[PDB]
Amino acid sequence: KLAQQSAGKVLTLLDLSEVQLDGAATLVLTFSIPLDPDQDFSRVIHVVDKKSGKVDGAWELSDNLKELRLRHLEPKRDLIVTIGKEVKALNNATFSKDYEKTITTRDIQPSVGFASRGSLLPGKVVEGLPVMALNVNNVDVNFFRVKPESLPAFISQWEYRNSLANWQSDKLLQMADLVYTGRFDLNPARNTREKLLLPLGDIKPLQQAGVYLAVMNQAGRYDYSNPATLFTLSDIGVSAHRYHNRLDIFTQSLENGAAQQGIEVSLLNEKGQTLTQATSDAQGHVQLENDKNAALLLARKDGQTTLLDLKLPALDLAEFNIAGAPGYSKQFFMFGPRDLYRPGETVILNGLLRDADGKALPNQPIKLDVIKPDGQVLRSVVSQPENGLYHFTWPLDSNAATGMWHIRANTGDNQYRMWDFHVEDFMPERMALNLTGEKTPLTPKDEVKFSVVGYYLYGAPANGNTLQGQLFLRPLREAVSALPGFEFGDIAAENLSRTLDEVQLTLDDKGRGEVSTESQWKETHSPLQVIFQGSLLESGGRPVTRRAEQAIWPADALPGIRPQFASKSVYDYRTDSTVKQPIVDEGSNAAFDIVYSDAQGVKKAVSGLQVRLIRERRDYYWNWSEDEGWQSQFDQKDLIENEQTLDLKADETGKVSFPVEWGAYRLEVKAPNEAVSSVRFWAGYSWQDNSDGSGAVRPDRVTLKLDKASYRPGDTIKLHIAAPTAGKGYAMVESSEGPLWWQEIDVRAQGLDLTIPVDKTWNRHDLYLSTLVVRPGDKSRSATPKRAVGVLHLPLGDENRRLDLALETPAKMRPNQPLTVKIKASTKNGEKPKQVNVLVSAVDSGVLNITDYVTPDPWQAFFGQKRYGADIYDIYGQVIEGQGRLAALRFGGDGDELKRGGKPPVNHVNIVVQQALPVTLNEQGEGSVTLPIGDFNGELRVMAQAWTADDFGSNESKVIVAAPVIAELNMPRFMASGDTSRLTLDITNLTDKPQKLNVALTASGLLELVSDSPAAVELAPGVRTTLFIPVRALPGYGDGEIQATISGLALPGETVADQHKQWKIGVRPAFPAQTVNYGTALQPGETWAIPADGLQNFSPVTLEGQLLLSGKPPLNIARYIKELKAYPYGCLEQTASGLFPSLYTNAAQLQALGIKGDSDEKRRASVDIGISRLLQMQRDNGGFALWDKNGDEEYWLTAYVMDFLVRAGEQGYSVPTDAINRGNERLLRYLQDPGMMSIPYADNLKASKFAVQSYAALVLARQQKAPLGALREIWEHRADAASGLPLLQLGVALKTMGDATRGEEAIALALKTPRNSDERIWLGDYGSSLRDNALMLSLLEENKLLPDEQYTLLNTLSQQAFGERWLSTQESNALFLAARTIQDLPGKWQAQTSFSAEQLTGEKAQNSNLNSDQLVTLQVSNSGDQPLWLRMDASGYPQSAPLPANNVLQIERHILGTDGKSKSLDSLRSGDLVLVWLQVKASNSVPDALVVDLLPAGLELENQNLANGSASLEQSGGEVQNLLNQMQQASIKHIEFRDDRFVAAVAVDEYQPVTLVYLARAVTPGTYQVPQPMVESMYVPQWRATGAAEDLLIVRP
Repeated sequence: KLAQQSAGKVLTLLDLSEVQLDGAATLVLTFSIPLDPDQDFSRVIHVVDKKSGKVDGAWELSDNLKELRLRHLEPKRDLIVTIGKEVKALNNATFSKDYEKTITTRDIQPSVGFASRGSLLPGKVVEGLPVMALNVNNVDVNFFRVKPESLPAFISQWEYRNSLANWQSDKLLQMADLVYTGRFDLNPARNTREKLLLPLGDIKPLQQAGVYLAVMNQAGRYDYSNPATLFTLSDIGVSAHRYHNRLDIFTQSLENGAAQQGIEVSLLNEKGQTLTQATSDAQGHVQLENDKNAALLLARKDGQTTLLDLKLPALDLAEFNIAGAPGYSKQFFMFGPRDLYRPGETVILNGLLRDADGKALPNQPIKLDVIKPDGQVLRSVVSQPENGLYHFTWPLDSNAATGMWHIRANTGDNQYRMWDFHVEDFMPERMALNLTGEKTPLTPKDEVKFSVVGYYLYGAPANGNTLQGQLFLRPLREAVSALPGFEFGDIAAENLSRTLDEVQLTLDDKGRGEVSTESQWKETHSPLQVIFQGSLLESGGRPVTRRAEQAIWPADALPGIRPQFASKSVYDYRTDSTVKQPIVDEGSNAAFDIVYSDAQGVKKAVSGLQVRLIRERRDYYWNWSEDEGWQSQFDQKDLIENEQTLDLKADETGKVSFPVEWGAYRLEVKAPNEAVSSVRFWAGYSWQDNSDGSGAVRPDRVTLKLDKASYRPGDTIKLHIAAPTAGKGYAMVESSEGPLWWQEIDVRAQGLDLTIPVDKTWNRHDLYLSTLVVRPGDKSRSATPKRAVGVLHLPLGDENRRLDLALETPAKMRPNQPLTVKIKASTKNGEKPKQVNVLVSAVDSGVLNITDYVTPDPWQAFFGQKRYGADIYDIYGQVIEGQGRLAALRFGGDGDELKRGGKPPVNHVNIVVQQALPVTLNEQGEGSVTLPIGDFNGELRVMAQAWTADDFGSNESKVIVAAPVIAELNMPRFMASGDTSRLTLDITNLTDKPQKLNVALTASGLLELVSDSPAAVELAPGVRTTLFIPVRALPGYGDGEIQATISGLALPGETVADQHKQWKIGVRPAFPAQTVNYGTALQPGETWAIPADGLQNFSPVTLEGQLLLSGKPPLNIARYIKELKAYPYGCLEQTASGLFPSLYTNAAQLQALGIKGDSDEKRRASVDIGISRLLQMQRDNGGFALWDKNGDEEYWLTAYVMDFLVRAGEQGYSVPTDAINRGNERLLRYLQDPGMMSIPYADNLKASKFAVQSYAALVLARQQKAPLGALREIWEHRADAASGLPLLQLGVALKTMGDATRGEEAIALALKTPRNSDERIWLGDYGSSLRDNALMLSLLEENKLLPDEQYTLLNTLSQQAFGERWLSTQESNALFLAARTIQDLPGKWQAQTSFSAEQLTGEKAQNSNLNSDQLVTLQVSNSGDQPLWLRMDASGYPQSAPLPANNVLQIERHILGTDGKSKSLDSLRSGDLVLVWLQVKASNSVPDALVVDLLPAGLELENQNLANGSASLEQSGGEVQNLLNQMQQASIKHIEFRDDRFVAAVAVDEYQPVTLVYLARAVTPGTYQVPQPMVESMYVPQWRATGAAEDLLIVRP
């Protein structure tokens, strides 16, 4: 037998060692060859203990006969093993001599303990209590019964403490009580572990229901692995599950699991009150309509009782696939072009409401709300369905916070439909980078290589710059662009996709670098590519990412396969993303196109091609694990099905047709040069994904199976129950509104196949099969779970409902050309696409890739799987854990670092996106859509949704776009007037042939070329060049632009127009605009004339003026309008004050003043976006803040914004109710609780609180929401007022509420209490005597109060208003309302102006515009018989810098080096870093100070806040560090880093001068004017300063 194989082999004792065979220690002798069984081993192999003598026990040969054994060794005993010479092997081999081994047995101490630390699953006393034992004759045990009142705590304490074996403690024992104790005798086999079972049936207390805790006494030398254990023991039980407002109890006897009738079930709450009660039916079911606050169930029958804690968590179902949408009711589809966005971008959204079955429903409004990341609403709108398609479209504010924005929707079911969409800004690049590869594909033997070239845009090499990147290897299935749809390479090939190495290198002085890697695929039979995702890091660490593919062809020509059959968009939950994959009907032939094309795309002749049709197969099998648990493993196997020998000819496309059975398939073809190419395709709709258990059996429970992948109401289901063990229970199709099937008893043995007839009325996708069974085993042999549950989704959505959309777009297209998209809806058998609607759109792939955005699928949106509608609960043993469902991963979240870096200084990035209006397909289902693509270079993803009534569809297709030639100008973001700049026009030739370009440069607007346009420009392929374009900015504010028209190109076989690019940039004058404001009343015969010296400074090109004339004193509303409009900064008060003129003016009224402006629709839209801008500033408490939502509340400004919002609501503009409500609550808080307010900068707190209370009283009184008692209490403290304005507002507030007497007293007192003239006294009301007189004037005229005083107040206000040189936005607004009050005041007048021959005349005030020529010689005489008031407001930009000056405020600027030494502005090199040092002082406190420092052009701001200490370098100290420390002490209210200026709101202290610091970098070479540093109080304009500055700044290359 075995002796033959062992023949000729010498016998040898290979080993002698103790091993733990079974539970026993065992001596083992391992011989080299098998032994003879017949021999008496006791005669030949002695074993003698040194003390106790010869050891008992016969030897036991191994089945392999090479291992002798001796069980039940004594612990820690010395042993002498004498092996005899005469021992015989099966081949009659024998030892040459006797051997004497010695061995000391391991010191194995006796052990005893419970088999487990415990479990919550109920058992029976007959089952006994398991106990592992080893060499232990006894074990004392102390039983305990936990107090039910302490039960919830004890078990909780049992949960986190059970990790260690000795979890028992006195604190735990005190919550329990002793019931029995005593020693249990044991007789395990000697030196052998055994699972003994402690009897429990003679213990009387154990007969009673309850949880129990056994605790072994640890006396003696015995080891104790598990001293304590827990076990529940109870009788009657209940099982149930709820569906929102409904629940279905199932009572049953625990002895058999059979359903019991007549049990009474009460619904107790947390208070224990009985909300309801019901008796079980014959099937034991007890339906009840309980919603939330369900707590306890109380079953009772024949004295038996059982409670169920509903408050306990529902049984975990993570192992089950219960995931899905929660829209069981009406389904509002919400979809858009992209989930990613930028601040200032126009978010777009589309909606499609449908029923649960996806059927059409009558049109209804839907309330959309735009939530912010803080959770506060931004805006709310009542969306409407035009032609059955909802379409939101709103513009994000530039200042809007970055984060996870979402737009909730309300269909009226009060279940909001969240729609998350990313909103993040991006920093502009500042370094060019290039990663050139090879055009011709590499051989597999060839080393991969890439050339890197990076350089600064301002004109320097990236010397020493870090370059970090990654190298990826990917299959090149689409190696031939000339033959789209064809696939190349073996799909069956393994390791075609893996990371190579992490590139990281330093560029040389030239900035050049190389990236090379050795080939690791020399034996490849398939095309491959090595992507190089490099990144050129800045000194600040910001990287310029770039990619560079490199084709790798195994041979000069390769086989290529195409699938003619359409790829239907099968859904997959594995990626939560519908995607089209190739497929074909079972039993049908599969066509395929075959080619032998090269890289050029021309087809080469070939013969002997090996076209095989491999048939893929898979076999699932479950597998338990420790670190992984149970898993759904599967084995794959390939089997050849058929073979063919194709012989392609030159310029020919072969067409094979292989018949197909079912399941996964793979068609391969092998070229003679060992090239291989293959394409997988599935014969069934039941597509399988990786790590997806399409058909496998999980341990225990019920692995339900369906005979069909999908079902219809006319279809009959046949579920296959397969419980591990026999047990009664139930099965049913549960739904969100409740179960379909009710009772359904089941008694599985080793599997059962019940038939399920689906009803026709089931128009829902939320249906879910469910099963339960329980084993009544008297003795729990091999453990085995008692309860078992099986949930499975039931498919129902028909395939026919899907539309076969078929987009047709070119694979490639030129930039600035209109892409065409052909639509073709269809369906099998039907082929009747009636009135189909399609919504074509296109988005850049580089935007969608950041979030891996999926094309929306309406079919999945409606017919897709819904989430489980029930919540399981039962007293049976708790589910293990299930470890949770498997989860996908990418690379985590993004967009956090930019927040750390601060807000970007207005990026110029171009986000390509398009969405054409929805179109109706014709009778053939054919359609077309033309999208006008702009100047863009990259892949462009096209997407298209389609819909009718119940039919739905979706499709997508890539469209590459590439320009023949690249042309990128590099210019400063802005240019000051008179500045010169050296532009650099980059030009790249990516074409394979040289070009002779002709660049006709041109300029327009406030810009002018210095040099003549360049002549011919030769350009070799792959070569970039840089034209130099000197330029100069024309004087005055406005826009400038540079056009370029490259000509030539000369592309064979393709006519094309010459390139046309344009570059527009702003032109802001280096100095602030100056104004003159004359005004006087003329007696008849008198003549006024403008002083000659008043216009000497203004440049004629920028100068402009206005001349008002009236028979009564006037106000120049046009000036207030122009000033409110001209203000740039976005703080709240300035925003509202700038919003009022838009609110009360109209295009006719505006044109009448001679002012030019936007159309009324655009104006109202500006009012809307402005209201959103105001809502952006709102605090969470409903208050408002001056600069940011996180800032301190501004009460008076809160009432101000409340006033503008209310009056805007009076104008019909929409505002959210929640904001007005919270703000009214804030004003009411201002009225009822004055003392909570905090106004630290106020000198007179009582006057401030009185002003806030009064203005809030007015804003509330206008809404009729102000209580009379609060107004009276405020009236009691009338003395507190420091101005008459609050008294007047309080008087209107009193008179409005019917307290006419106190209100009349207040209005009377208000005109008799002038505001203090001392500007130093800060009230915090943002007011002045001018603003107060104007606002009081408007308040008087609006309520028709005291007409006699209105005239004197008007004459005074008119006398004081015109003469001011500077005005706060608040004063400009109050003067605007005051002028609006008097715009139609009668007053005849005549005049004889110098600019007109005809006499002027008017029944009312008139404002004629004037040019500078009219202004220089202006002269107005009063030809009338009555006095003639006149005003003259001119403005313009000075030709030269005004002399530096100061009033209260003081400021000075000091340019510095990075090392902190002084640095002259002249002879500044390009790319130089500089540290600007602003310094501010004041003779008085200036809480509302604003520091403005306009940048000279050629200097560009670094977007870093030095106050936070962030900087390009921290290594420097001394001169720089103390400055940063001083900036740290500054009370900065706000800061900004605009392209043209540095801004910093601050609260200057008289004894603590401010020290502002900021980085800047020279970029573009040229001469530049240098703006003077400026600082000014925002509401006390007279307090202001402008310091000295150098005349020029000469940047150099």
